[PDB]
Amino acid sequence: INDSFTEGGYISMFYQTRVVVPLSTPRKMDILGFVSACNDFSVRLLRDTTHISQEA
Amino acid sequence: NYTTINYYRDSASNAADRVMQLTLGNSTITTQEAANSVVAYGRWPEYIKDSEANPVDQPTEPAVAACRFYTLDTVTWRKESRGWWWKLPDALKDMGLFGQNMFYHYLGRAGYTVHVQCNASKFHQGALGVFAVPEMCLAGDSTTHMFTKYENANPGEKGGEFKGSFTLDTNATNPARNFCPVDYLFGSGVLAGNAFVYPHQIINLRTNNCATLVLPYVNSLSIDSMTKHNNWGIAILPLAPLDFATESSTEIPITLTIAPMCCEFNGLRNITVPRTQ
Amino acid sequence: NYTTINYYRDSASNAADRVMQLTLGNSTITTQEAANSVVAYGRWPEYIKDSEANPVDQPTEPAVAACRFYTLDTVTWRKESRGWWWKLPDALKDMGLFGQNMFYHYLGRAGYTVHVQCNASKFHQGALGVFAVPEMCLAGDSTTHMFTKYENANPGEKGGEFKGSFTLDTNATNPARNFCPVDYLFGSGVLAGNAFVYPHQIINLRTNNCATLVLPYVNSLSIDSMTKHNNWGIAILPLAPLDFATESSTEIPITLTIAPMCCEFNGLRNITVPRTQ
Amino acid sequence: GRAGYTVHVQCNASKFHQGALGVFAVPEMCLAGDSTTHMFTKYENANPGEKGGEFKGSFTLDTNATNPARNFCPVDYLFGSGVLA
Amino acid sequence: ANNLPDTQSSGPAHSKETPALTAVETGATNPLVPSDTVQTRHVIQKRTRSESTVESFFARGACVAIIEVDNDAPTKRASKLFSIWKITYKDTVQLRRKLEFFTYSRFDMELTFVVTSNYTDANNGHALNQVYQIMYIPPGAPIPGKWNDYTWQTSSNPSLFYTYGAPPARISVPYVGIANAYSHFYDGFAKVPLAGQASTEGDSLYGAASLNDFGSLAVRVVNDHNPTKLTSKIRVYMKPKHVRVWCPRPPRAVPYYGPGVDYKDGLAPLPEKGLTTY
Amino acid sequence: ANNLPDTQSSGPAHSKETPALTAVETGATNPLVPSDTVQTRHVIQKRTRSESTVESFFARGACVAIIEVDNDAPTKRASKLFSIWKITYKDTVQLRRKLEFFTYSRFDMELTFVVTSNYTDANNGHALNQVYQIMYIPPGAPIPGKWNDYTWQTSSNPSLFYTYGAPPARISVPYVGIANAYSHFYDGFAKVPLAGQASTEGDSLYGAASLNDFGSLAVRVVNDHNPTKLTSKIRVYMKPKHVRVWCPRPPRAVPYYGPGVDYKDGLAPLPEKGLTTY
Ligand SMILES: CCCCCCCCCCCCC/C=C/[C@H](O)[C@H](N)CO
Ligand SMILES: CCCCCCCCCCCCC/C=C/[C@H](O)[C@H](N)CO
Repeated sequence: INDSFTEGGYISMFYQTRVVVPLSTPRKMDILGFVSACNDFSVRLLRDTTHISQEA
Repeated sequence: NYTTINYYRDSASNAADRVMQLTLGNSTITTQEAANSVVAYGRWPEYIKDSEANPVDQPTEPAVAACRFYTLDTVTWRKESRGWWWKLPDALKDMGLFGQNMFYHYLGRAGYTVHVQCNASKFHQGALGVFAVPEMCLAGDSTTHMFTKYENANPGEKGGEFKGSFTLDTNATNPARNFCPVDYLFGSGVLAGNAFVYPHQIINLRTNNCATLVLPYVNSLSIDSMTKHNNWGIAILPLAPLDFATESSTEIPITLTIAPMCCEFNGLRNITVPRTQ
Repeated sequence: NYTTINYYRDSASNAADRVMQLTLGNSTITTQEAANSVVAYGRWPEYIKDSEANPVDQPTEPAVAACRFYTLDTVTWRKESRGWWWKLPDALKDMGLFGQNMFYHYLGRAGYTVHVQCNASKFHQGALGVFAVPEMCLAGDSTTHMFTKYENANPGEKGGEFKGSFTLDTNATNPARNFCPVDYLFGSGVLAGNAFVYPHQIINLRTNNCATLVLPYVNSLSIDSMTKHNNWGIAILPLAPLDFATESSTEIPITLTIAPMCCEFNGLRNITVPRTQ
Repeated sequence: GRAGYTVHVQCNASKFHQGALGVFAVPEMCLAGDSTTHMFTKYENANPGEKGGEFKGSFTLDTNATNPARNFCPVDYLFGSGVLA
Repeated sequence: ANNLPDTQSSGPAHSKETPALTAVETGATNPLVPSDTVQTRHVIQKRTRSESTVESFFARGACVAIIEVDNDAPTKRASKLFSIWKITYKDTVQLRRKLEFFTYSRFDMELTFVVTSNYTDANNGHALNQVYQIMYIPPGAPIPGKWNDYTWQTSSNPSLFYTYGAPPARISVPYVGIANAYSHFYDGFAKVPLAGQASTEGDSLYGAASLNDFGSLAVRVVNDHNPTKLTSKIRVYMKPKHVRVWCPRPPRAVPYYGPGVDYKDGLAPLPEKGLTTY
Repeated sequence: ANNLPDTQSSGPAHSKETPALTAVETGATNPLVPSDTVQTRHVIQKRTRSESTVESFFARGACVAIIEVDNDAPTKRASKLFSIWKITYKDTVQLRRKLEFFTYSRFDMELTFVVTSNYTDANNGHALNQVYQIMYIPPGAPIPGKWNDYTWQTSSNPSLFYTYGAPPARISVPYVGIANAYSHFYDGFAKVPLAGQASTEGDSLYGAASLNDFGSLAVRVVNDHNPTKLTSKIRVYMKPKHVRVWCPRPPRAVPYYGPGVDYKDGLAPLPEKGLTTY
């Protein structure tokens, strides 16, 4: 959960130099982001998620 | 230490890389800009083993007659394309002797080699996610649950397209009874960004021209009815939209070539003629 | 005899002397009237072991650049003094390259050598209790719980003073949001006379001029944020009031010299600039 | 104080750019001043910091007697020290 | 389930080997560790993935049904003296989502029945302790039409007789799928419509098959009616045991709408946040 | 925990060794025994420190919460059909003091739930035996807004279903701290306010962190409402098990005032007694 004592940190992305393209090339491009865990990752204390709910 | 003793009979009661050539039959595929090839779940397609054979009658294995590459209709990738889907073996039901064996037998089983081809210049942009989804169930377009009819659920080699937004079919007199696959929901109420849990490959136009997926036969049964059940679903989504030199209106073809592998059929009868759309 | 058997998987379910010289870096301390030196909990400061390292990135160990004695501002001991407190590493946040490493890294760890100096003649009286308190939480001055602000909780090298009696901050418009440490309650609702359960030394002016405490890094984590969390608190209380020859108005300086030891820092970024009082 | 160095000069340009940079490490890189007084460059100018200084196309003499600049005058083709670049 | 690998110390690196640079086009996740990109110390790992196992993930009793029954009188047409509930995990969302993380599953099941009863009115007297009969009706077996018809003899149907006030009743079931695994998803039909026959014939619901046909539970109060009405509810908790799962899928992101994968509402699950806002 | 040393006989002494004279300035407690200052006989000690162990000291169930719930009707706005209780030992003083004898602790926990219910009025009928659902909600998990919303499916949240009249419910928990020990005290903040940002931002409560964030318990009565209101109370008893503690502190001498170390009242704990009065 969003918690101050156990806050994780900050990921950020910056231009190191810049994106350079020649002529007759799209000047705007897209990057896609992916995340995953490493082999040292682990969880515990199984609980109920807040991403699914039911009505009535 | 702790001691455990079972007090019952039934155990249920117990406590808990780039250059590649693929030859199948009389068909051959050469690729020079490939991003390797993925074997779904690391399992190569295989024939049913005697230890897992449910049907008793002798199977028929057409081998090269049906285990060969068939090329589907090419689709066009534009800036406005939302994605396409096909169902296997449904996409191959009208493809040579494979479809004949599919419709002459009650039970069929096959893995696949899916080869997606999309070539573009070095001045093009765009990425395609190509996903092999077992049991690719798609959401319908009506307030009635599970109301999609057989004809629309099995479009054939043309497949279907994803939609930008969900539209509800309110025509009570003549309901469409068609799918409404939303691209960002992956057509099944799940975020498309998580679709990468499925076997997949990305065609990034700056890196590769093609994707290859070796799908083993995946099912809760060793062999099933190919006319009733689609083992796999191939979903192609534009992850990065197509772009080119600011000219606009650019469109590049995407071609799909599927080879069934290790085909086994059981229960020969008169041919099945499914109702058409 | 009795028999015990565990019927569950998780184990949680199971049943229940005088002359001394201290050299660190380019700093040296000589003492001739010392009352020995205390190592808190008998544990010498040490570096994180590979068996207990949480962060994966390589630490930085400035060694002599930061592991050296820094002298804080001198305080004055009078007959009316109630005591003083400092927070570590907070008291060293503006001390050479130690503070620089403290603010340039997200995680920091260090033990300490605290040397309290208070020299007086053979015709002076008074005793100082010098206590090293892990997690020296102090009580606030408002009806709002835990309302002390960061700026006051981290005074720096000046530290704070204990109070004879508790005063409540009734200023609703501009609350002080400062500590109110009562000397006989040790600033935390506990009798000061029991504070000797903490590592400590007494400077009795008839016996010794100084106290030395070697504090190991103490925390529920192997390494933490030095800007968020003060590992230690140094509390000095007059156990016996200062007196001298009946002249009155006598005041003698107390100087505090702290050397961080075995400094380890992780998570290098841009420098942290905390908000000032 | 004593230290060696790793100097990394970075200059990226496309495949349609031209130009060459000579990057020289000079021990005791003494630079010529800009006044008739020998060795008259002051400490503040001799130690610009991370900004450094620029070479000059031609030598200019500082004639301001009242408020001399007391700055360097490194000429590019003389390498700033009376030697051909 | 077992222990994680340790972290090895890593010093500075200067080489032509570039683990950071990869190509996700291959579909392969880069198996990097912290020591590849940053300098690391040695950490003797003691954390474990014991609670992340598929067994632990499903080792909870999840409510799947609330069956309501009454004990009022045969004459009363508004009181349901018995209730039939088709066995399924899709009447509730939480277990359904946890299960639909995977395409196929195979497990034994543990059913726990928590029965709570109450009075509905005060000025009609009181009641004696009730006995509930929960009869399992596999597909094809006769279904009770009345609360006291012959079907409740249970000569062959398994039946549970629960005394009110006793601890919640409990039974275990082996894997009873006619296939080799339970199909959370079935991309197909039970019938193939054949050319020639009328559109009425051959029409089958999408994704529905007899793989998920498990029969029903018929719940009644065995006692005769007291002069006052008593309303009872049986809560069914399902716990998978000896779980095996295959073919992981992305979890349900939007509200469920029916037994299938249909969605109709809440199609905007993600909130708004700035691209450069932390 | 083990046996104490014996007492050795001591005769008269006349020497230059003076164990009595010491210097407390060193901070070291003089380890004298009776034989050092007085003549002693030989005593074979049989007393032991078995009940003074840290395990024995904490081996009691201590009430930490009284959660009140109701079963009246959805319409009634004055009846709380479910109650959420943040998990903490600071709602009660006795266990809090025993624990705050130490700075750090690490232990498994045993939670025992004693449920007592009663009627609130007489002329509305009677009720059937109630079932209570106690759902553990770890931080980040959805929190019920109604007594019968989807959250109570508990597909992943651990849940306890207690039948009224059964023995008090009980569960065990391992050490679930994200740090290597529980922090009874945290001399710090969760945020560091940064120069430049407004005084509203960066402001954090002193001593509060996510180390002590353990989620909450949501308690409801699963039964539908009877025509009469029933009020129930769940009492939570916490027993530390396999206790390790570090850094002893002087015990709380003045009344607790809030979750921190704040004091406001009863600052004069000691009575008056003459210096030379026995
Ligand atoms: C003793 C009489 C009443 C209790 C007996 C009822 C037995 C019913 C057990 C077999 C049917 C359910 C088997 C498993 C259910 C679903 O298939 C799984 N959730 C599939 O994931
Ligand atoms: C089964 C559902 C309801 C019962 C399960 C609730 C589990 C909650 C256990 C974990 C949170 C509490 C852990 C320990 C509490 C405090 O940290 C200790 N008193 C610290 O000294």
